[PDB]
Amino acid sequence: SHMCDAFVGTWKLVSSENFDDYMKEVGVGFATRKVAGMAKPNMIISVNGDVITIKSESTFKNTEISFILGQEFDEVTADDRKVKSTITLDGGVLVHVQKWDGKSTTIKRKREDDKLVVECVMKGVTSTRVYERA
Ligand SMILES: CCOC(=O)c1c(NC(=O)C2=C(C(=O)O)CCC2)sc2c1CCCC2
Repeated sequence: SHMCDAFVGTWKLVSSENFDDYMKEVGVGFATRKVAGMAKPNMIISVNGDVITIKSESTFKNTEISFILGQEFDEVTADDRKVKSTITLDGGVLVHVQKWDGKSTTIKRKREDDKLVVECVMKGVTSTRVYERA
């Protein structure tokens, strides 16, 4: 096993704060924000060797990334940004940096009690999204 084990599994979104504001700062347009903000995604995390997969599933849209820690990859985000992403495991927190158009956003995923807490930061604005096991 590995430490990245306490992330593996199926997680459901139980709360969100400031997500609309985070998406505004990212540059997401009105209609996409409205539809994206309604979603109640499940997050499915799995590991196979050095490859980590994170899926986000909702009735409206399903997305998936697979990656190796520290190794940059291409990502098309759920709002259709084409970004270059790097994910590292720093002090037990998955830290995901997305770069596009000279901009940057960082998404941190951490275990806290029985939750998986997702903190999304774009130029002063933080959104906190809390998941629990499905
Ligand atoms: C930033 C734009 O995000 C979206 O457009 C977006 C989501 N985004 C998320 O769920 C995000 C996170 C999460 O809880 O996994 C982390 C940051 C985005 S979930 C979803 C959409 C758009 C389509 C429906 C489902």
